[PDB]
Amino acid sequence: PKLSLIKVVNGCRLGKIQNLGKAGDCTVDIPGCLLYTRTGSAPHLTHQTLRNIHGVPGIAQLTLSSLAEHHEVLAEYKKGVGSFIGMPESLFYCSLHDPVTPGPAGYVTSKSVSVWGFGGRVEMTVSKFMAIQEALQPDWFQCLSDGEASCAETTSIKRARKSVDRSLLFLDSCLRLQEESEVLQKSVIIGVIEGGDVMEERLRSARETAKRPVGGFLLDGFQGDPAVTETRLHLLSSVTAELPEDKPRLICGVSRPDEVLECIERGVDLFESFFPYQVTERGCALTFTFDCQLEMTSFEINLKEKKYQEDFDPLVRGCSCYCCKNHTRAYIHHLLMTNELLAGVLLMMHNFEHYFGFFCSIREALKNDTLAQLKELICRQM
Amino acid sequence: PRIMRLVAECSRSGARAGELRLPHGTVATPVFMPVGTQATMKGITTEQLDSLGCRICLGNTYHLGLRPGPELIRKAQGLHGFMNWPHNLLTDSGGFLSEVTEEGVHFRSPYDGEETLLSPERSVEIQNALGSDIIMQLDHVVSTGPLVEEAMHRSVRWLDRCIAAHKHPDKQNLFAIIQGGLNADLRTTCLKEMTKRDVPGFAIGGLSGGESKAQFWKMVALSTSMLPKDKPRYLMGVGYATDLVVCVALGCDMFDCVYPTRTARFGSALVPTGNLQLKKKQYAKDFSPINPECPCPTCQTHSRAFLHALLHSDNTTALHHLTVHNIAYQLQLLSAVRSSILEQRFPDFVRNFMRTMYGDHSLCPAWAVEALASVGIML
Ligand SMILES: [Zn+2]
Ligand SMILES: [Zn+2]
Repeated sequence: PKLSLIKVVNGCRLGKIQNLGKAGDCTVDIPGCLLYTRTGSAPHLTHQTLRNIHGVPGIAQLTLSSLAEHHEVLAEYKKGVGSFIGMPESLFYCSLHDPVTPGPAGYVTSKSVSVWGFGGRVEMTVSKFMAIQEALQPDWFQCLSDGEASCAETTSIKRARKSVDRSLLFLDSCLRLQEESEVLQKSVIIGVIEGGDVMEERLRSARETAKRPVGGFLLDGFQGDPAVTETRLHLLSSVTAELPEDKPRLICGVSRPDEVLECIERGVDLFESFFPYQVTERGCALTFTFDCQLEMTSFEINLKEKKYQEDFDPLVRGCSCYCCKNHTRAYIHHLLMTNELLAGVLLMMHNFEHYFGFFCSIREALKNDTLAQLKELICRQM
Repeated sequence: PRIMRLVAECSRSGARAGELRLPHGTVATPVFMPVGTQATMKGITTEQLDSLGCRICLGNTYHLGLRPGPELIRKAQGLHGFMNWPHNLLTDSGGFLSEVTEEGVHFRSPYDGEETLLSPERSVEIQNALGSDIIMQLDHVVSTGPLVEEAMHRSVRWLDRCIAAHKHPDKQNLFAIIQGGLNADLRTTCLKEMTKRDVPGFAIGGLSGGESKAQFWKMVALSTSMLPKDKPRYLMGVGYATDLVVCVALGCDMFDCVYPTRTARFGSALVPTGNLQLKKKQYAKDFSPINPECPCPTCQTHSRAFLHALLHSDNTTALHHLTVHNIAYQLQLLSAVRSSILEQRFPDFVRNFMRTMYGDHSLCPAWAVEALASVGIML
């Protein structure tokens, strides 16, 4: 992964990651987001509706928690997961857990980690994990790691120290297995920075993982309800200060626009796009503006509300997505009252398109050195 | 002012290749008409349904009467503008607890409350607000004795009242619905009375009630033998592939059924050999498409094995893929039927369809062998 930075304005890395994919003819702009999927499909959207969206990222996120139970099927398929799900043209980064439905904690030992899918729990040793990545053949994949020291409950220093040692032991095991397979060497391993909420362990995880020949870094354990806390925001800064500038920085569980801008300032490049999915699932549409040249959040409207029963305007005036060019709020409101699946389809198209256009404004603002105005415009809308 | 042009006929049976001239475009016949109300509920956009070649679909008058109501549909520039459907639409009368009097159909309110009277006049007014290209008369549908004949004559009187209330025949086409149930004498009477009315089209009602298949196709053939040759024949509630092929041979032109949308939710995908139950274990490693001959987006992109994976997950897209394909199967079948009529090879087409569906002709359904033989198609 040859990463090239255009500039670093106020700690924000503007650049592009070149020569990606099997043919090495793909690029990814940073900062950016990945296409969110579930069982290898964008939620509510087939490959046909997915083409109706402008600005779809070139790299899509897969989750082992949705694909691990299909290990035997993909092994017999042999041709890789991207071809199996009918998206051979896209890049794929396979993460360990789904950010919205991760499953319960307490199944991490120094011998195995468990993920959770529709069929149930899948227990993966390092052998089993690399055997599954061999069938998936993703472009990138998160290395098996221990991220359960970062939890809401009172966590211990010994537990934070364990997550660093356990993830490193996992990392070194996966690297030894990777070099023993022709297929697996085509994929890129992503180191995972752990350490819980203990500063010494966070910094030790960042330095020790950077010593490995990983192609990038996943910043794990910084999720926050309702958003990333000030304590973990400072932890994130200290970690990224220990990482090379020439490798991408990914983060999981951070998708809301306010905390995205907060983490870009800390030097984080790539984000998951599960926030527009969450907005869709509650029957809402993102309406927050990001133009800098002129359970539900304030960035959205709830179309189950009776005030849209006669509202014949689009979700967002001037939006170029399929829903806003062809349908009205009243139609979306009607589909939600009659529990029709077209509501989830039309809402997801807009919420993805609006979200992807938000990431265009971030890269545009970094070109013009105006992320301050953009951050204040996003935050003034809470 | 005929709305149907006959393009080709089978020189051996009653099959008709035709074309409907409707305000939102022309429709090739024979045509299966999906229920668009269930399609959108299935998660299929207008662009997808259009890309499948569908040029006419149904809307449910009673459902739209409950939500969002005809007042909002009017404000939304009719049903076309509401769902943004550019092609043709057909709506039912809205009649089918419900008591029936000469005034109309009576709807009770749950847990007491004011009733709602749906007269023939109000059915036309409601359907006029929806703006569909074809509208259906209000009829008196019964579930056997004096009530069958009583309801048939009321359906005739209600037909005259719908014709009088329908003041814009240039913008909406009103269809009569043949009643009589399975009684040949009553159905023949209703055919005699209703064909005297100047309606652009005719529909065959009361033939999806659980009757025997022998009485089914015989009531179809009795209807098509007395319906005008220069107007379309609409058989309601018929969607199974065999029934379509057989009833085209009996002279029907239009069909509707919730069947393709329904089984898509059950994991089943329609194929020339019947259906594939893609939720079952046997398709977990089947890396072929549903049908390599199907042009739909699902069959051009995805395998049975991947759809099997989606069916064993929380992904709603599993239903979208199958709903797309099943509708495409219905359209592909009826267009292949139409090509065989244009190319004067309809009986050979029927023999090949039956052979692929059932195998040896002795395994074909007995009712279908009799119905096809009645119009000169042997197996
Ligand atoms: Zn939009
Ligand atoms: Zn298909």
